[PDB]
Amino acid sequence: NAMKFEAVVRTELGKGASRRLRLAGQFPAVVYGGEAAPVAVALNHDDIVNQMDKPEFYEAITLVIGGEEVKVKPQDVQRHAFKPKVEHMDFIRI
Amino acid sequence: NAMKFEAVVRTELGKGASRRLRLAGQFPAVVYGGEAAPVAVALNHDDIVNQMDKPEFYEAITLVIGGEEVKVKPQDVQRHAFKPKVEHMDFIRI
Amino acid sequence: AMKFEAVVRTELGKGASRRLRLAGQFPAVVYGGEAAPVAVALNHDDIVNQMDKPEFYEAITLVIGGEEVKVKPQDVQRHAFKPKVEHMDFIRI
Amino acid sequence: MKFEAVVRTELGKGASRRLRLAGQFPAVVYGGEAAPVAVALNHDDIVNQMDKPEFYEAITLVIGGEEVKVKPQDVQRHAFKPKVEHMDFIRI
Repeated sequence: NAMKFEAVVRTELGKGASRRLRLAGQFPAVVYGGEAAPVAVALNHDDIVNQMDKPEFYEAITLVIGGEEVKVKPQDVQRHAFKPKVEHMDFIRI
Repeated sequence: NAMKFEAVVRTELGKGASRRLRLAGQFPAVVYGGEAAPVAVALNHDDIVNQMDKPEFYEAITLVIGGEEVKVKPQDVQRHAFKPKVEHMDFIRI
Repeated sequence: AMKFEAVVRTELGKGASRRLRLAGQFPAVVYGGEAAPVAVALNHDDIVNQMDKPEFYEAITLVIGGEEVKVKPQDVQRHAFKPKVEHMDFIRI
Repeated sequence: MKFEAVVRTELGKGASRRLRLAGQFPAVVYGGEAAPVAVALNHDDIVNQMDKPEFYEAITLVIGGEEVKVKPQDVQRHAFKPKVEHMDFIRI
């Protein structure tokens, strides 16, 4: 049950909602497929990321959405799942 | 040579300008210090990252700003722990 | 100005993508928000002619399925031997 | 939302203790075309607004009489205490 992650249904989706999650150690995600409508969730960033080097992570994981367990599979959609290391840097003259 | 990086002087600030650099494999930077005016520059992301493992990088590197070589020193780069980052994922129900 | 008409792609094969690029098009994908990912096709020259304006990287509108979807350019894939945009990612805002 | 930012004139242990005494925490403002500046912000004033999405959209730091539009870039909370140790703000 190590591949079992708690998912929180997102309330805010406007400006700064994603940045808010990041500073709270989270990141936004979308759960879809089937007859049920898509559900926007928030997952623990470092907890999810630490499993993304395991082959079975891309096979099947479990998201606990509001108590109910939901089996999902990550989709290869975005070109680069991992984002740039450096966003800004300061340099001092020596 | 290895610690020699091309620095393009930024002319466009404001909203969207930083994302534009990111989509071109670059990131915004500021060169300050001494008793001269600060200058906004753009650097190649991977070129810098591929040198951030070497101790010399944190001692002294050279930035080519407008054709002239400027000896600078990176500031507070090691402040935050560096980890793989994700800002979005897609999951399908199985 | 920053509003572009998008065509939903139903054929997602490698062949279909090249057939787009062969006629002023290029494949793109839209994801994020509270909706499932959507594969679309955009007019090449129309998009490219606006990628010099910094507000293109601020916020643009894609008309998908008769609906206006506010997105940001998330990724840009360019040709190795040509000045053509091969593929793009757009994230919803 | 506007927050009062005081440009720090002293650094170190004693300087930090005086900030923790005035109900303030150390913060850094960088980005744009200006040098990074170390500032001091009211702890409770900032923390009580970090539950609003507007705080992460755009806030204004009043630095030296100048209104500086910024975004909260990074945050450091205590190891087990419900308070903020340090924050980073990027200029927008």
